[PDB]
Amino acid sequence: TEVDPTHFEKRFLKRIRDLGEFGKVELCRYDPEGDNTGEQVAVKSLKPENHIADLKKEIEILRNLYHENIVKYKGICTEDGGNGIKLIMEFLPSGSLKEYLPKNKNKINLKQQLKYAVQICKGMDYLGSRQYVHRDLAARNVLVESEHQVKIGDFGLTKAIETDKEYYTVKDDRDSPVFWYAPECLMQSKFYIASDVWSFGVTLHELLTYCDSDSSPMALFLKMIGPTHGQMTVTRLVNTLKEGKRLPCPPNCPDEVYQLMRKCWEFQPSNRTSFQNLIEGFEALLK
Ligand SMILES: CS(=O)(=O)NCc1nc2cnc3[nH]ccc3c2n1[C@@H]1C[C@H]2CC[C@@H]1C2
Repeated sequence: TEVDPTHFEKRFLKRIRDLGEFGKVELCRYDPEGDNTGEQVAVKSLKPENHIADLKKEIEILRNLYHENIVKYKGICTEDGGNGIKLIMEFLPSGSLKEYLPKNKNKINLKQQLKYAVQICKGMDYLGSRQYVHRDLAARNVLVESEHQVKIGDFGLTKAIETDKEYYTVKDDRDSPVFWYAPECLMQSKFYIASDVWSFGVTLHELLTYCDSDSSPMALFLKMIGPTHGQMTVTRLVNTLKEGKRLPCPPNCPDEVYQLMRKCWEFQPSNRTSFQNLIEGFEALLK
């Protein structure tokens, strides 16, 4: 009778709090000894409110990503009856950039922010080179490993780009993070690697504003276009982008950093900078 270190029994999984939420992520303590000494893990499960194939594809994607800036897969939790699966990941106590940055503003300077930018680009470049589109790159999905290290922590919308194709055609777009989305995603429901570059520029803007809610891309775009357009919000967002309007320069952000951000926001995907170029650009500012 052999031992699988990637197999977690649901009986020993004890919920502590919600980390995020068709899917939900919870902080759990895996306690097979039942004495509260067990390890804390992040557990992704389906909400009953079936998307089992989607979660299984996410698990298979994450199980085969090995990068310092990508959250670690720990294992799976399956029930003997064959009904359902849970994704088990490592837990990062500092949380995402959304929680970490407002709390550590005095500790985190521009140099450390640019190092996080490089790490996000590296994790994203590794993902892209493996023919994947992330589709949900935002600061809330960037986890803090330590003051010196960040990791992409959620892959719920990650899709494989088919061979001999430049993009993924989006069908389900109801819960799209529209304020992080490139015009081709909003207008044609097409997802390219360059669309993840656009989303990175938006995430870079959040990082430079220390994830303050009043300076969020949603709060800023709604001030630009109007906050009471309801079902017309996306069209008014697309027109604004078609006009060449973009998010403004963060306070105390030097122009050279802002210019790299603007290269992520070129209207045409082909005219946008790559993650390789972004990495080179930030590295040139760090030395
Ligand atoms: C509100 S909070 O809970 O303060 N911080 C959020 C958080 N913190 C996380 C810590 N470790 C994690 N391991 C895997 C995910 C994960 C964490 N998450 C979330 C679950 C996934 C969707 C948003 C991120 C990633």
